[PDB]
Amino acid sequence: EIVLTQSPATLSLSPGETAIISCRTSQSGSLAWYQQRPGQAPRLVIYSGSTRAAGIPDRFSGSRWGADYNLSISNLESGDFGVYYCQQYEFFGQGTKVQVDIKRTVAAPSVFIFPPSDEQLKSGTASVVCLLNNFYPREAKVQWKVDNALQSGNSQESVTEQDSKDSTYSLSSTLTLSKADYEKHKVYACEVTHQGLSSPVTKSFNRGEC
Amino acid sequence: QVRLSQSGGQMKKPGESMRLSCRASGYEFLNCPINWIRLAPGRRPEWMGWLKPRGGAVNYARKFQGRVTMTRDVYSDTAFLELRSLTSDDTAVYFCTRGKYCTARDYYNWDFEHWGRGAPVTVSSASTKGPSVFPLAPSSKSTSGGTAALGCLVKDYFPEPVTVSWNSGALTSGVHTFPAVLQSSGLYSLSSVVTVPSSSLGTQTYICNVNHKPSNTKVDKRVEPKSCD
Ligand SMILES: *[C@@H]1O[C@H](CO)[C@@H](O)[C@H](O)[C@H]1NC(C)=O
Repeated sequence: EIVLTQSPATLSLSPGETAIISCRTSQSGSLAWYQQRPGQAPRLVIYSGSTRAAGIPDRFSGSRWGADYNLSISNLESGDFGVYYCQQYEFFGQGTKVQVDIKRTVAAPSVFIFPPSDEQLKSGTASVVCLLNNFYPREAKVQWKVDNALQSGNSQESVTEQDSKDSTYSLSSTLTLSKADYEKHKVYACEVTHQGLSSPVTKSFNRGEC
Repeated sequence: QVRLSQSGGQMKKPGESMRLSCRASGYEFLNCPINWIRLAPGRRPEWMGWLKPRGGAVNYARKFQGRVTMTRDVYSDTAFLELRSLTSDDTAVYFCTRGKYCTARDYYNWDFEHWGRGAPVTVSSASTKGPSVFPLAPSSKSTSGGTAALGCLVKDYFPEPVTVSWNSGALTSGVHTFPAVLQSSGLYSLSSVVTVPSSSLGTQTYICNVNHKPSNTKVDKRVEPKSCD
């Protein structure tokens, strides 16, 4: 079989910059690149290493040095973002996600914590939610503590797309416990680490307090 | 205008089978092989095999041999992909493709100029289920001096997606609806939040509007400050 290895995994850029992504292949052959826009079908961009497909602007160019191929996209446009795959014969790379990140000044998260609802508690489960609102850059760490005991394996986390207008991100983490375990403890804390913070920030509440 | 037309997405349970169809136009169906390629998000695309409409000769990737069958219907320029004994690992978008060079005399299969729009297939043992909507009420633990936060937890639904809005779309500023996460249960859960002036909590009323078409359920939960005497 042919193995194709792409790098990097993820590329974060602003429109107008140029994207450069690589494919290493395990044998000489005709190598093509495909672009997948979010929720769209892949489209052929370049084939045989450096030949552009129909309707592809010269901003896209591919080059080759032995087993190593580069695909460069100059002057990135909104429509150039997505994931790119290299392909030889029956085989594909694992893909490179080229995504938009626009720089702004660092903005610390605003942290809010929400206890389980009475409605949810009527029914065996308790979800605790911690919100990190409007921060930049994207990298942020959330840790759950119950009575100062570090939690793990019982939370899930989700991040929004970078805001169009203010360029911030937001993150929502959920700690899920059985109602029973939940009523075995008092202090539920969300601890947040971020570049905008001089030091970690904790939002806490005590079970059963109004 | 060469083009490939695909059948829609499907939901399956583990163990079942599925048939997808690809229908061609703008060229002579009998001239070129048709390929099937699946893309699972975050995973390496997998070519499954090709089929030659003229003859019905077939070639499958070793990992699918025994479990997959390709066929065509020359009456309608349609190619079919059938996959048996499904499991969650078969969850992906299924595309049919065609090579760039194709004439009545010759062709070349591997420069995939032409793709169908794709058929999303999810294999899960979960049955479609309307979500539960829970208030994420504001308080002192969500009031940062002058600006507050509240929201809604949309828990345990299947499948994707649900739509969420505030005050029937009236409220849009400061609203963050998050990407759903998949739980052990096999069910989805997501939250939507919105920051507002804590000053407004007293007067303004906030309602989240959740709609989950798959289960044809629609909920409007009012989210207010907990009453403390
Ligand atoms: C190929 O792209 C890689 C990835 O950035 C880059 O570091 C390398 O310099 C490129 N190769 C050449 C010859 O420019």
